[PDB]
Amino acid sequence: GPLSVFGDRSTGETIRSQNVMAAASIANIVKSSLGPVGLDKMLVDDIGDVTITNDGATILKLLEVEHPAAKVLCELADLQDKEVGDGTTSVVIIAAELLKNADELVKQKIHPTSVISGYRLACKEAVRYINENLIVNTDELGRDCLINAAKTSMSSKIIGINGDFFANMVVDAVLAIKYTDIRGQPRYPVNSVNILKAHGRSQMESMLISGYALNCVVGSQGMPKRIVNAKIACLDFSLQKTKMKLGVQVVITDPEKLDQIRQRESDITKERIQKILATGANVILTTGGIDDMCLKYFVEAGAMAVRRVLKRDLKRIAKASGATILSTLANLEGEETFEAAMLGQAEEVVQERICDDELILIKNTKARTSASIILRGANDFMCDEMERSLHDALCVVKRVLESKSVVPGGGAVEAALSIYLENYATSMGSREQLAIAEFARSLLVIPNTLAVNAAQDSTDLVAKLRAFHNEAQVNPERKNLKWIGLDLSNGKPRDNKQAGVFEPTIVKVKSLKFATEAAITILRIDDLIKLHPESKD
Amino acid sequence: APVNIFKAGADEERAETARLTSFIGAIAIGDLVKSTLGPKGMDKILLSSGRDASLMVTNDGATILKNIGVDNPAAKVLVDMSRVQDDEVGDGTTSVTVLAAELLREAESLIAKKIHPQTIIAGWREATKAAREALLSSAVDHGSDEVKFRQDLMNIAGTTLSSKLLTHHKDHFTKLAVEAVLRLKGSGNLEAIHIIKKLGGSLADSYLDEGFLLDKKIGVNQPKRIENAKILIANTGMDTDKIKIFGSRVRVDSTAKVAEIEHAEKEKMKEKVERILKHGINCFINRQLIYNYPEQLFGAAGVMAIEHADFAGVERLALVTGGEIASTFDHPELVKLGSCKLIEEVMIGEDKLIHFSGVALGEACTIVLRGATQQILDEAERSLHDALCVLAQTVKDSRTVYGGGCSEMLMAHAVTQLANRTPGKEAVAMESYAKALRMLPTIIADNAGYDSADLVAQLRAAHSEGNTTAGLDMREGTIGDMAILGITESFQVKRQVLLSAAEAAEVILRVDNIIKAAPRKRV
Amino acid sequence: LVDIAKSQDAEVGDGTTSVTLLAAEFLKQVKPYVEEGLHPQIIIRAFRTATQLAVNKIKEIAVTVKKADKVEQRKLLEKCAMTALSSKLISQQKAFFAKMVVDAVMMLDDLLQLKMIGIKKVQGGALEDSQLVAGVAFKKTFSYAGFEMQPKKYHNPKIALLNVELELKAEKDNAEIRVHTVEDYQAIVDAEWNILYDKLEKIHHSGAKVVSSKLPIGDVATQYFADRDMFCAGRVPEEDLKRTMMACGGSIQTSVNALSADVLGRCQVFEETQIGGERYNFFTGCPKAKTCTFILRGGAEQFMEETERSLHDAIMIVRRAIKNDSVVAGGGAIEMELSKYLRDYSRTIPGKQQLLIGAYAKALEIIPRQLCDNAGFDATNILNKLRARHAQGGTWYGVDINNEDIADNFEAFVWEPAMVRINALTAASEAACLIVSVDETIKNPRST
Amino acid sequence: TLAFDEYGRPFLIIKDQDRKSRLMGLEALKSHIMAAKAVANTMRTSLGPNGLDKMMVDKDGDVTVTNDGATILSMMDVDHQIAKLMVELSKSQDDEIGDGTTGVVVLAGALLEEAEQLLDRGIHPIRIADGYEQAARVAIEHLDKISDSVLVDIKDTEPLIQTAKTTLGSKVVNSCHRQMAEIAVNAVLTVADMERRDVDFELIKVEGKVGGRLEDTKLIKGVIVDKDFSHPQMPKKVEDAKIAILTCPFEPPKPKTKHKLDVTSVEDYKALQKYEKEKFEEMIQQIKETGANLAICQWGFDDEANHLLLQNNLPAVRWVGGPEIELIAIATGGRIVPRFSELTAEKLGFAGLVQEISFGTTKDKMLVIEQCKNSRAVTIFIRGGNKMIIEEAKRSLHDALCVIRNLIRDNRVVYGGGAAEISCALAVSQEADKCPTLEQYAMRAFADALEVIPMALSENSGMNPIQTMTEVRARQVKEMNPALGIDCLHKGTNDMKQQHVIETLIGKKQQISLATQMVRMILKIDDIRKPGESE
Repeated sequence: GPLSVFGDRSTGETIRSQNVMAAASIANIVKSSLGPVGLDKMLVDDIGDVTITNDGATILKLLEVEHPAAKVLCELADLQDKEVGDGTTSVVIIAAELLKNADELVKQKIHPTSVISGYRLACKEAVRYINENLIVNTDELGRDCLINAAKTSMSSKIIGINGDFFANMVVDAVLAIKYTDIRGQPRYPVNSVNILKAHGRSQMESMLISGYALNCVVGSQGMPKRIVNAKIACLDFSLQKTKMKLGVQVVITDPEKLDQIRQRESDITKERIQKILATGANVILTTGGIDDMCLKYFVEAGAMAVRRVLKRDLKRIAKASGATILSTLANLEGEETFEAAMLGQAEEVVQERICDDELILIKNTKARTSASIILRGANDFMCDEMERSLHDALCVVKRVLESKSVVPGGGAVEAALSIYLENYATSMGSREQLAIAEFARSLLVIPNTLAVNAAQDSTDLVAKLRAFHNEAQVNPERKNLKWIGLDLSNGKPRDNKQAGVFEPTIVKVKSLKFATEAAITILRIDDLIKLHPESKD
Repeated sequence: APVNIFKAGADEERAETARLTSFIGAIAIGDLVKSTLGPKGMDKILLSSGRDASLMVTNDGATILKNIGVDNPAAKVLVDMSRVQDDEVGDGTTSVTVLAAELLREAESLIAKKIHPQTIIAGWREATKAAREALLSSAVDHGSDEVKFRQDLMNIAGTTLSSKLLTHHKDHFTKLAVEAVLRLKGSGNLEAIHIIKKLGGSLADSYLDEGFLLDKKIGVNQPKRIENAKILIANTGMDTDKIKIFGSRVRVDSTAKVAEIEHAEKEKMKEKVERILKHGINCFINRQLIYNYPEQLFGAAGVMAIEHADFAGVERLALVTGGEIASTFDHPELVKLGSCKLIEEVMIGEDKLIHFSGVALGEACTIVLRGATQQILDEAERSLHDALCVLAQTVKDSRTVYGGGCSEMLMAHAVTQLANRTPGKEAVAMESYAKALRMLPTIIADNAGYDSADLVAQLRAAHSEGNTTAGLDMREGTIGDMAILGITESFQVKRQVLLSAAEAAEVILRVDNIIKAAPRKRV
Repeated sequence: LVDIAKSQDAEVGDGTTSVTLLAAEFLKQVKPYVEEGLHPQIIIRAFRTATQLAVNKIKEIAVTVKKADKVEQRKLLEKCAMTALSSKLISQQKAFFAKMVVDAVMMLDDLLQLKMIGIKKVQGGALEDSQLVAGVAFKKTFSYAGFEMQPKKYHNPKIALLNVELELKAEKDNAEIRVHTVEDYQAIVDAEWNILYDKLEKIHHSGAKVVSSKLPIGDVATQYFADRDMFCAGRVPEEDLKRTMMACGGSIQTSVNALSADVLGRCQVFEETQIGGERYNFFTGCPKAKTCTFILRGGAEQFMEETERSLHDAIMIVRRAIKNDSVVAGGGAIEMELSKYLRDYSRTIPGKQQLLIGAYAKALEIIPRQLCDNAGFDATNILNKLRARHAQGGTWYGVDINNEDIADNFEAFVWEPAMVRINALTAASEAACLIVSVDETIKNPRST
Repeated sequence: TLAFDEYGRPFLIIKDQDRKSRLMGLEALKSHIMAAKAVANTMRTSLGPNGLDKMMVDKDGDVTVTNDGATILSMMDVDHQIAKLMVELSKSQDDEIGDGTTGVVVLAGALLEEAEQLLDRGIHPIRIADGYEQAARVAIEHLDKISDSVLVDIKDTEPLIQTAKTTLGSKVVNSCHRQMAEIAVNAVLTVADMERRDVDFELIKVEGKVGGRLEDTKLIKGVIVDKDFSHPQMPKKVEDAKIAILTCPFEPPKPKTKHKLDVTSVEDYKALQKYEKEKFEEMIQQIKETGANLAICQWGFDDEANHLLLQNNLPAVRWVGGPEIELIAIATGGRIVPRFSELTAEKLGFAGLVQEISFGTTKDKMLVIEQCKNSRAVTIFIRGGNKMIIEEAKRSLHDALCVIRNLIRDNRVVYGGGAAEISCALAVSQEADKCPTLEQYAMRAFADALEVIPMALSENSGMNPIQTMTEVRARQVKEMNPALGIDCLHKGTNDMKQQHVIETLIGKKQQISLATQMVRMILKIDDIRKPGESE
């Protein structure tokens, strides 16, 4: 009689309703961490590790979900990390609301493909509107757009200070790592900025290092811990007694040769370590290791030798100091060369104390003047969140420099769309005007949620905002009310251009595209079949 | 049916196992009792699960089947059939059981030929009618000339008994059956011939009591033997009469009145006994118990009194003494008395019984049954009951048929000769009816150990060309003349075997679907 | 949302399914707003404002007639029956039951008490085999020895409704009869038989050819009555004896000492028929019968049960229509017009009320929507047409049942009492005001 | 969701919601159709004279082989809410008419089966039900066009015997095809009230005893009761009975109230004992003074009365049951006398031969009053070779009694053998295209469903359904539609008038009406709320 599949079959309104609730269950989390007035979350795992954060993507990736419609929103946040860099809260809020309002349409006997078509049309039109209502590029604002963008993002984090202490470190660290390339690509590889943590001094004693902070130690307490005008030898082979290879055996028939052959195991090694120092090298950096025999030669020579560092770190040091990585011996059938001219430079290499720990700094480097930042917190909980907050701010500034266009914050862009799109619905409104209107109405969740989290007036504060954006479009007197948002600290509108509240254009253009497509996929899961799990075979 | 079941705790079988299990379960009944058919069959012992297991040894199919406990809902159909045969005529219970089973066996074979079950039933109806005529046209009548009639009763009694424990005692128990019935000269009550079972002696030592035996020995202070006694039977109260006023108390000012009333209580009991004694009696039997006070009064009068011989004992005494129940005594001149010669007690099996000998109008008798063991006594008693039941009907319907398979071959002949005049669609079913009829003389020979391959062929060949009295000679293992040998059966017994097997067998053929309700009280 | 149906069952009689759905929609329309502030006090204020406006408008648009005590009023009641019997397990028998319902109520006195109309179910027959009986009937309760006699053919019997015992055992449970003689023994035995016969002779010589009692009537009385050409039936329940008294125009007497022709009932036909296979004892023919009985026939218990309910609904609707002739169009017609008035009202008031009074008005669409979604009819486009027609023309536009289009329910005579919607609005809004006013719930852990 | 809200709290609406079962959708309609197919197929093989019977095994082990649908279905442990209603349909037909215990189930099944493809086409469940009613009226109006009989219920009972043969032809007692048909005719016509057309089946008693054969079934113009003579030597034959019927026990009168007789003196003790001995003379002589020679007593006798019955040659029976003493009074025309002192000759019953019937070796010796004058009560005595045939024969005769009563109430008849069903199916088809407004699909589906009966009859008769219906139906449109049916042996031609296959008009009228309503009330459902576990 019934389907002979050993699982469960659920169709129609059963799965369609569950899909929306699963999306809402996730949205109910992130809506509470929207805007500078949001509060932090605490997550505790089964074994007792406590994590505190206000990053939407970190939170969602840590929380376990079961329903496949909830996993989509978790992936949606991951897309923002790759494509945008700071949009990990609003992308889920927008997508969930599109699903809720879409459900209300299809329950009225409106075919799902009529809603999907309208959503795609309105989304494409919304992007067109945004690209015609931009504020300014980054040439007239100069530095102001970079400090403003840095502070706008950080306003939502534990380091959201009113001052410019952090903002200056963010902007200057990004600008100091400018790399040119062919076809006009002013690269800003912010991933090269080394961020360190220490449970130590207050937030206001963070260091901005010109050079590179190397997370290692000198080790043997007989080497110099401060070298001025250093030559840096960056190499990737081990300094140890030389072992025989598995395919080669030492078989001796004359006992008199035992001492010369045995001794060679240490002589062939010491011949090499003398020649990397005979070039004048002062700081020797290896990703492998240095045994007890070899350490003597650096101490006696007055050289610094740092062992067991990461390959990703040495490559960054060599590029910043002008050194070449040498792993073996070469140079035109030469036996031992060590490429004497390929040493790097630094004005100073020093090991310092960073609140009961040791850190090696390579200062100024004289080739690329890389950057590192050492963050200070009262405890581990603050330090972990500060690292994430700094990374976000570094990424936002990168986006401003790459895409020379900003849009207003404070909900101004969404308010402008909530008027334009409603009028758009009246031009092409034959059958999809319900989907277009609901697409536009879904956008108001942002100024609505912001008012709630700030404990401000709701339906009156946002309604007043919309009145200003309405007049700009129905009274074409160039009133320039399109850049007005909400001031969550006073409960009044503000001009976001004079207040300096800027966001990269891509933070909203990309979010609308990805949030819309994610919802459309979920809106086509009317049927679900689930099979019995295989546990014991 | 097994797909999309909408039953609570019930199940059903259709067209596949419904008929298969019905035929297997029902036909098995025939094989159970098959071994008891004929004069050379073996007997069964039936055992209980315990709790006074009450072991029974028996031959008769009815006593076997009624104690099995058949659970199969289709097999129960034939069990009830064998009950009816036992209740109606009291003989042939094995023959009707195995005949119905053989008919059903053939029906399963006919279904295998893809013959519609309604065609099979229709064929058996026509074959049954053919067999009924064979019995009607072959009946033997007996009217007057009593020297020939009595011989018929001896033949019927001998035939029935030959199949039971009382095999080599025929020269004693044949007369006990025929003469006991002839002495009744009246209604076939089947209670006027009482059997008393005693251990001691052999079966050949049983005898017929010309008079009537009573239990409950002759009193305490009463004569033990009176010659030419007048017998009075009664169904009245001896003491605690509590005459017909419900809710009456004696309420007096002193105990002197209680003593005076107590004397009056006994004076009326004295008068009551005197009113009975004015009848002029020697022997008094009362259904109700006799108390110390009337016992002295009857003793002083020289009159014996028996208490509670049995519930129906007084009714039986009325028939064998020629009197009346006499539950009330207020007109002695309207009360009839009986008469006998001796009222002496006799010793039978170390037990003193009251013997009423020489009783006038004695339309009753008692058989004294002796045996070595209790199993012998119980089976021998049943043999007497079975023979008396048939004889009580033979004396009412004198029509008989020839036994030894003669009647069965005559019925099979009529069915065969007419089946060959019918179209094949139905003839195949009529022939199967005749084949079942011929299984009965085959089973009889097979139980004895005779070469049935030749006895059946010779008997059929005989009846094919006259020889309408030919049958099985179970002594030599050949074919003989039933009239000369004296092997006959009651017409009514044979008629019912034919009709009952046919009617019962149809019940199974008509069913294609069994629906079994959820059981109760099974955990 | 269940308790409000209990109240509507008492106040309206059929306001059931509609009040639960409307109350649910009142909450749904405000659901997206109550999650973001919106102090509960202003929600209650808006609910009360819109509620009072809606019920006032109904009174201003309901229609009445001036043709009382005429065939026009009887026809009005039949129109109400057509909508009362709608949405029941009735296909072509609407006019069959309606004609009986309208007359069954109009034949009542000026109390129109519902206890004067009895409905009894008899298995067997179709809906169209039911019959309306002028008088009463009962199911022929436990019979005694002799009830196979007493012929059931009477053309002008009188009816004695008694509460007297007619058994031999006239015992008071406390009597001890102390007897000292045999002459007195028999005198007491004869007295017990004389007491029974004295009562029986007092019942006789009255013309009461039919005698009925709630108490036992024994075998001796059955045989006495049979030979004296009288019919009896005892153990009749008081519920039927009360109706019988009002149907036959007599009285119920307890003592037999005061019986006469002035307390007996009268009818023309007293017979026991075989409707449904079982025997049923009918009275009919009394011209002064203040009650009636409706015998339902059908092919199943559940089939008849649903029929009985449809008869209770129709009786209640036409009863109220007799006393209150103010009616409105049925379907969703009035709901579209009420939403029009409320929307015009709300759009003239500034402030937060615009999101609350309008939400109340929007909830009123659930009726024409559900009246379409349950059978197709393209509910979206039907609503689009209704909102355009109600803005230009009449106020009674609803959804047709035959064609998938709009029709004027007033010209189609799809009418219901105005109080149906006034009461439904009151309860639905009252429930909404109670639900949104709760902030905390406490559950005791004890369950025993 | 249930047991989970958006905020992580449990979501509980109804008690034990996690252990309920709920289905609406379109699958509730499919489930109802599936259950209906199981019921219709169950009885399909027991339709018509060539159908086969079922063996029903009761919960207590009793086994009955049944032909009638009412017993077949009533003994099934059905666990489905709609299947039980289909059982109730058969019950209603058994109560109203007593014939179509299978027909209403097979017909209702076909209507529900056709609903399957009608629903698949997208036809609203209500439209299907409404179309069936619209077409049902056409079949009914056509059914009433063809009917005629000349039964007068006096002497020309030939067409009435033929009707009884048709009714009994499908039963297990065909060996008495004629004998039992005539018994049923005489049983009803001698008790029915021809002046009002009222038939009271309480006047026809059904008795039986295991033993004998079906050919021994007799109609007794009188009563059969359990024998229990007060005295064992009473005569076995009464030549001319004058019957005194009492419900007073044969014992001195006792008061019904608390008594407690006071006895003080010896004169009181002896006198009371004397007075009581004189009272037994009165209760007996008061019977003889009326000329009575047979007493009927609901109560027992005391010992002293038993002897007095002998002295006065007054036979009597004791402990006669409730309906037995009432039946004797009706059959003999007498009255029950409350007391002995109220006895009078005017209240005596009049009867002729009274004797006992002995059965085999049993001790029952039932007492029968065989001769009577203008009795309005009869007894039918059923015999048989086993319990199985007897109990079914009792029900088979009941059907024969019902169809006679049905003709007495309404003497309009129709032709059977499928002729009435095929003719109605053709009539609906002719109007189905006049006019196909909206419901063309339902009007044709109804007409096809009407043919489920002659097709199932063809299958049970071994014929090819679609080949048989093609030939039969074609003959009925080529000529002025004659009443053609089907059979297994064909009996020459298939003219139902010459085969004498007679059925009642009101029977089939009710089969159509009851099936039509039952189908509607089980299609117009979209919610199944069966509970789950019992605890």
